[PDB]
Amino acid sequence: ETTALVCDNGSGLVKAGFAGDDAPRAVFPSIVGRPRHQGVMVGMGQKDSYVGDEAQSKRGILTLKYPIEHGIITNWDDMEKIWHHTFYNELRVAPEEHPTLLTEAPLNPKANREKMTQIMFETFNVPAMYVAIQAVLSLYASGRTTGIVLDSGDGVTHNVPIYEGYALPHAIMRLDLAGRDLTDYLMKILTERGYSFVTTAEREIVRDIKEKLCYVALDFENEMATAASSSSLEKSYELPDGQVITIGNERFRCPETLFQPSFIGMESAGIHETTYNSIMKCDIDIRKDLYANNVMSGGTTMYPGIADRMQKEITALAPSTMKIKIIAPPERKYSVWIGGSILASLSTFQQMWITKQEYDEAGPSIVHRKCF
Amino acid sequence: ETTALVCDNGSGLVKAGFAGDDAPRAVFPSIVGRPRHQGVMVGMGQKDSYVGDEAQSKRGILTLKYPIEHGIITNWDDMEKIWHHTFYNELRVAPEEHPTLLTEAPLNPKANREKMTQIMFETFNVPAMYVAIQAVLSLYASGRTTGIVLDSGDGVTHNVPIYEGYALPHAIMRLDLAGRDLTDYLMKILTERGYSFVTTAEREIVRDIKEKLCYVALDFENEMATAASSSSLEKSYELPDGQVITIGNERFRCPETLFQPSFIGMESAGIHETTYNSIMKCDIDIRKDLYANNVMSGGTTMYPGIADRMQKEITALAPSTMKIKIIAPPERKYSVWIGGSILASLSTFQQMWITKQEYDEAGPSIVHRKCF
Amino acid sequence: ETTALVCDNGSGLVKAGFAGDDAPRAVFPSIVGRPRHQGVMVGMGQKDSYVGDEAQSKRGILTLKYPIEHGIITNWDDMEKIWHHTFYNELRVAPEEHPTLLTEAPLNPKANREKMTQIMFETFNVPAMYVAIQAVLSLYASGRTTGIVLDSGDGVTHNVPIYEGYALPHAIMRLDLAGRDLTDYLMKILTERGYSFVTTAEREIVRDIKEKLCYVALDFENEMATAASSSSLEKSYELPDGQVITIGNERFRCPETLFQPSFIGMESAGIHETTYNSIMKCDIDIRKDLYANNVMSGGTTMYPGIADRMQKEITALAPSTMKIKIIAPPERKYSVWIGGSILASLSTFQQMWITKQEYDEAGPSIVHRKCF
Amino acid sequence: ETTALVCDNGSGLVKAGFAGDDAPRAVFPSIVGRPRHQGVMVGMGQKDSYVGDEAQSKRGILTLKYPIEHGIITNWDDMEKIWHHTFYNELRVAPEEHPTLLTEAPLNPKANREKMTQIMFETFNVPAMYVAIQAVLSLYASGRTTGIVLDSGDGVTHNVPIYEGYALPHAIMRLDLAGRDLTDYLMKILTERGYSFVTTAEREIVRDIKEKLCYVALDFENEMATAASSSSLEKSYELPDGQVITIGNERFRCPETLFQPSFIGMESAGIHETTYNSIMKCDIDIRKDLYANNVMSGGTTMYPGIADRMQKEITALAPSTMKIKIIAPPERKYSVWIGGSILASLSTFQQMWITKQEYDEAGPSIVHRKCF
Ligand SMILES: Nc1ncnc2c1ncn2[C@@H]1O[C@H](COP(=O)(O)OP(=O)(O)O)[C@@H](O)[C@H]1O
Ligand SMILES: Nc1ncnc2c1ncn2[C@@H]1O[C@H](COP(=O)(O)OP(=O)(O)O)[C@@H](O)[C@H]1O
Ligand SMILES: Nc1ncnc2c1ncn2[C@@H]1O[C@H](COP(=O)(O)OP(=O)(O)O)[C@@H](O)[C@H]1O
Ligand SMILES: Nc1ncnc2c1ncn2[C@@H]1O[C@H](COP(=O)(O)OP(=O)(O)O)[C@@H](O)[C@H]1O
Ligand SMILES: [Mg+2]
Ligand SMILES: [Mg+2]
Ligand SMILES: [Mg+2]
Ligand SMILES: [Mg+2]
Repeated sequence: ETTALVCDNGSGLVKAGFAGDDAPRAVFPSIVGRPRHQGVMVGMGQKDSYVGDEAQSKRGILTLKYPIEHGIITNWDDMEKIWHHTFYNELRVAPEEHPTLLTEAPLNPKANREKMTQIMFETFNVPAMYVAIQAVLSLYASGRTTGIVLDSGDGVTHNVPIYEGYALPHAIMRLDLAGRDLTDYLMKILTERGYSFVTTAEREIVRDIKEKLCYVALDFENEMATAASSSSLEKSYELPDGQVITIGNERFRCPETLFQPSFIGMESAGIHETTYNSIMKCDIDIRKDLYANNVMSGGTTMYPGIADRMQKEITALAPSTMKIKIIAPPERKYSVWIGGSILASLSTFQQMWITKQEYDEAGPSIVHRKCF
Repeated sequence: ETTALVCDNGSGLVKAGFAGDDAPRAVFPSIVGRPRHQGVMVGMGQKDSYVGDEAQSKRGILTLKYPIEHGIITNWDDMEKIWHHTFYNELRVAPEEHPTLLTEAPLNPKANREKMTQIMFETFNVPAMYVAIQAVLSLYASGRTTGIVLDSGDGVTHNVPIYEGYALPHAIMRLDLAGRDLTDYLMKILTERGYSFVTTAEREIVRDIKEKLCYVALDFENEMATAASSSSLEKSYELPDGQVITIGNERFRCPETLFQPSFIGMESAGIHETTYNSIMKCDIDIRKDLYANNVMSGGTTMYPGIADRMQKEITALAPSTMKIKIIAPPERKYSVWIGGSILASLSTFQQMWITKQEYDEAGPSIVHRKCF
Repeated sequence: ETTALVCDNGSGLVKAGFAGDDAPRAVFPSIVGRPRHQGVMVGMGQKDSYVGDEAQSKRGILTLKYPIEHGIITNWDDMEKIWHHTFYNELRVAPEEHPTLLTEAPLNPKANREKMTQIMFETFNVPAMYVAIQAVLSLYASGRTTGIVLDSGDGVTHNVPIYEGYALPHAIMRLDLAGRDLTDYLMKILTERGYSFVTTAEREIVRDIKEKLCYVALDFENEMATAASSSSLEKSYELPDGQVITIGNERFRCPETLFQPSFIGMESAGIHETTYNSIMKCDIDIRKDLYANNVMSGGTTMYPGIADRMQKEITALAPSTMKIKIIAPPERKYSVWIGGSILASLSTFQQMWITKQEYDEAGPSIVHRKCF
Repeated sequence: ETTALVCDNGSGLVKAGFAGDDAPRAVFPSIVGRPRHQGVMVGMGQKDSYVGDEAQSKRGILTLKYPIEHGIITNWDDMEKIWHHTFYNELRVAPEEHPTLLTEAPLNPKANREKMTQIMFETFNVPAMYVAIQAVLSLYASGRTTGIVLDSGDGVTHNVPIYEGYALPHAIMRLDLAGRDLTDYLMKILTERGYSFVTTAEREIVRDIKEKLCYVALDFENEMATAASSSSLEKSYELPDGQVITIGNERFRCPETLFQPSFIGMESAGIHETTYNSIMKCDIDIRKDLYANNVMSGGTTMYPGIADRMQKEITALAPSTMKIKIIAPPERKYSVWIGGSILASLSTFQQMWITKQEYDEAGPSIVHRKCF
């Protein structure tokens, strides 16, 4: 035992690797697919369930299901499939010899992390393991100790403020609007063009349309009006069956749901008011260094022109005398894993594991103690 | 028991052999002939009914009847004659010792296959037997597991799409236009030349004219116009009684019924639109590998220039960005039997038989379970 | 030009008249007779060939030949004689001034109608002409637009179904059994009584025996058994030379060939199964109004008791829930000409002619276009 | 101008009448039929296309096509024929003098309603017109202001929840399974009995079989097992040509597609889970009054025993502490038109029209404003 696995199971995409590297060696969608047709050939009981990209490669004949929804593991039997796939089929590593570092979102149910720990100890028998917080690990990546991290992933969007080492948990804001809810809204606003995507396979096509043609408009009604002369903004996409679709003002209406959650019928505030309300709940003296450090993480923060709209629209809320600075690293998509590969290689951390025997005498509630 | 019989009873031509060989050892027309004149000699009660080629050799004095029409066995007493002829007079094999593999078309009546099984168990007492699907066995021949098989035989034309082992039965398209309906249309369009074929014996002469002089025009009205200078296209045929007939633009009008079913007063679509409508009913992601694998089977797919017209006329329907590939093996006429000789020699299949005793306790509905 | 000639050249009897009248003014047998003995008087080169009733009046010294057989003109030089006789010697009309309306049977050779048109334009130089279909004109007579017409003439028997104006050409059934084949069978079954008719002159005597003493038995074996007490059914006929013949059960065996074509060694179905198979080839919704309209035409449908046997024996085939109605007009013998005298006097038809000049620039294939 | 036309063009059946009455004075199938045979009579260019019941009366010779599919008008030239037929040939009304009230399904393409408005103003020049939502008008009929309307018609099935006047558009669920897809599945499961319906005319026969012999089984496998003793459940139907067919367990397998969309190879949920998922997407406090008001509309909700299965199978999903009440009015088949005849006679609505001049200065996008 000299190296430690770092496994970030996001709600839509698993990223696993070794502690020490600057990039995960395994990045694959956290999907489990079951065949839904007959299978007339002789490969009948052959691969009764697929995981990873075989779930995505053969997705034309499968029902795809995500075991994680809103950062909460809803299907515990598929999560074991995905973990078994990561350890054995993707990293090619015996879990017996390496401590593992998992991550999860704040304000999750207590039973989620407990069952995580129980599975990791009593099924993979890892020597040690540690469950970190996804918004703390995004500061380890940026080499900071101060900032308010807005981590918008695939299931959950959370703002976490952190002063010089100290987190203020009474100002952590969680919101259940993320990338999957934008995929769902794009699937719905595309019907008014005539395109109908219903299957779970075509959901993965709309996700790819979104990751390629969607951007965040710096001003919404202004772009909505310049979309009336609907040729300077329409992009065309090529479906897998050769058909081409022409998406116009849906390119910025889909990510506007981040700033107008009323589009999908949610009574909440945008990610710009949730991050402002989180700074205004912190102490009056740290309030100035949180404006100057707005670290963004997760894939849903990779829309072209999201850091400019955040910077423009928080400045409209904050007092006009000090500066707002949105720090968007170019690799923020993996910014949670990088931090995990950092925290796990620090010598000062080598004593903050949870050892198998320590888990024995203390029970599955031992994981709740670890700095909460 | 070490070898298994493979008996493909098409609607117009029986092909039987042993599982393991690469060609059937028995290929004969599935006809039953009854004498229709007096018989003044002493061979009066001698061979009151003929089957096979004696039905075809002595066809000048017989009424010929096909027991199968449109893949449906309409005369159950003649089918037993044909089976008894295949087992005893053609393969020279006691059915008691060999399991048999029959085939039938999709979307047939349920009673057809049930009565098949009942006859094969309670009259020939085969040890085991299995009823496969004719469009799945055409992929076993081509060594594929993906493709849309267009199997045009003598009574039925069906498109069946099959992704990587899995069939999509909601897109199977059956059409009751096949080789016999083209023989009938050629018998009718030949009257405008003056030639009148009416008897069931002369039907078998028009079938031979069709199998020798008929082709599929790559463009219909273009060839129909180049047939006005009616000497560069007219072929002559020699009847059995020495007379010669001169067939001209009937050489491509007869197989055009496959692409224009309105010629025989049918409100349907050609085999090019039925195969396109079958791919467009499949899932959007498998839709690309079905264009690149259009396996053709059956004798009615042996007209010179049918794979080029299919490839040319599906490309006019599919999106212009990906390739259409019609895979026409040179022995596709037996492509359903070869597959049966393959599936029956696989060890993984040796447990998918239906044993006589298994048929006893379960009843004749046991055959409907077998992967449907 | 104000009136149009209507010339129906049947295969055995020409009926010509003027469009507008309700009966043809010229009805004569379509026979050409050549003298076959020496002619010792001085009228040597006097009338080297006879046509019409002089062919029939002087038939004791002539070889009689029909130029039309099975609705197909086999002797093109005698058909010109018959047409020249109709126009000049029977109607007494210059063809130059009147358009003509010819008729022919369905499913005839294409060259027949083309040569008809060529002769009528380049020999008689009619201004206009039109070639209609004999089974459509039988509905114009009955004032109907729906029904299945069974037109049994002297050479051909065809069933043609016609819904509300629209013909279904894929269900037209032609059969080459007609009145001449019944004359031939009566000539043969009369030998077992001892009477031998061989000459073409005595063929015209057997035809007259048939038209007077023959009927259709409502039940065949029943009448065949009541013919054993062979006095309640035997009728006597007086030959031209004063001899009397006694015909018994040949009175209903000759017309039974219409319902049992196996009598003359034909492998076909009766006129009752050919008309039932023609309705069952039509669409399922028009199938009900074709049972209720079975219009009969032609002379061969004038046997006493043929409409009752048709009505009785189709009812045995059709489902027992709806009614069969055989509509036998009392003048059906001319029912094809009446229709022609109707269609030719309709103003909506005056533009559907084929004008001499229109035939010039289009060629003899112009006549194939006319609603086929 | 004192009365207003109410024209509900469903995807399979047009219902038009006057605002104020309690029933439409015009109910006819929205079909356009083109003759597909020759037409040998003189009524050649006579009624080159039929609409309404002449499309259905003469359907034995026509190709029938629905201009609307899944609530989307696909053939804009036939929809004008159907509208011209409704106004002039069915209501006998000059459109110039009456405002009209059209309806359409939710989540349709934007261009559909725009082209509707454009045709109604620039072709029929109605003074005013209004396009309502089909699920709101079903509450006007029931005299309610609260409920979740499940409107299953011929092309589309939509759940729309409506609290006390306010609709929640983020929970509207549309599904493209409706009566036509059940007709298509019945056409397919009838082949295993031997009955083959292919034409568009026989599609209208299978629709009539479905509307008369089909019911919804309260428990599926239980009825499927009691269908093994297949005489206590088999009903016989009489085809138009007198033949009788015996339909057994297809009587409840066809409407089971509403609750098991996997039968036709759709990856969706039944109408019982789509209506439960729509209530669970609404706010937690209105959730109780939506269970107690499940208003059903459309013809596809007229199967015997559908309101009991819905009530039984939602109760299995909802919490067991409160009551589920399916409100199925006895005239729900017209429940969308009645509402239109109500909303159009309300004085508070007389100012919510779209006047011709108001459409002039605002363009065809004026219709999108009207409460969306
Ligand atoms: N380039 C991109 N532009 C917009 N959205 C993206 C992009 N890449 C990924 N996404 C969205 O981000 C999600 C993945 O983000 P990630 O942070 O990996 O989620 P998780 O934290 O659950 O692993 C995907 O669901 C996708 O919809
Ligand atoms: N060389 C050929 N060209 C065109 N048609 C052919 C040819 N050979 C056979 N056929 C047609 O194909 C039919 C036989 O096809 P096959 O696939 O053997 O039918 P089945 O599946 O019923 O056995 C015959 O009816 C014949 O009309
Ligand atoms: N009264 C009758 N009874 C039976 N057969 C008749 C009668 N009159 C004529 N025929 C037969 O019908 C034939 C004439 O029918 P017709 O319809 O005039 O023929 P075509 O259509 O060729 O003119 C004759 O050959 C004759 O044998
Ligand atoms: N009594 C019935 N039982 C079952 N289905 C019916 C019945 N009546 C009509 N239908 C089905 O409902 C459809 C008509 O429903 P309707 O609500 O009028 O459709 P639309 O909204 O398109 O007008 C028809 O296609 C028919 O298949
Ligand atoms: Mg994450
Ligand atoms: Mg075959
Ligand atoms: Mg005639
Ligand atoms: Mg409706």
